[PDB]
Amino acid sequence: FELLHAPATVCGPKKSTNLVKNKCVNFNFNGLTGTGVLTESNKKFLPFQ
Amino acid sequence: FKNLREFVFKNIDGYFKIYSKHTPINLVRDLPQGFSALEPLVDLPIGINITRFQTLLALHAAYYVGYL
Ligand SMILES: *[C@@H]1O[C@H](CO)[C@@H](O)[C@H](O)[C@H]1NC(C)=O
Repeated sequence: FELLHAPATVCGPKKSTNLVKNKCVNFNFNGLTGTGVLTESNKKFLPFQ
Repeated sequence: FKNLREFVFKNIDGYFKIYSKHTPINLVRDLPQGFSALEPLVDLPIGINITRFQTLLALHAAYYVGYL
């Protein structure tokens, strides 16, 4: 396992635990950590955002 | 030549970073004024040290060079 200053590329896939809504849960993601309420939103995200 | 191929090359933290954008133009001898941001980007986790630049061009043309 060789790691460089560049962003890593050989990652390990997890189980993306099923998601829920309207209740306080931990929202830990690939790069985000914390707890909160996850609802549905209609923002206009860019393909690289 | 309506096709404009705007690129950005950068080496930070041991990876080669690139940007691109294709946009029609009208003038070929000078870059026209206007704003169009270069969203696309691809990271290359190489680690290669780069200090010299050579343009690779096919031989059986005009271009501009700037510095950040
Ligand atoms: C080569 O790049 C590394 C990081 O990618 C840097 O630490 C080192 O100083 C660079 N060396 C030269 C000669 O540019």
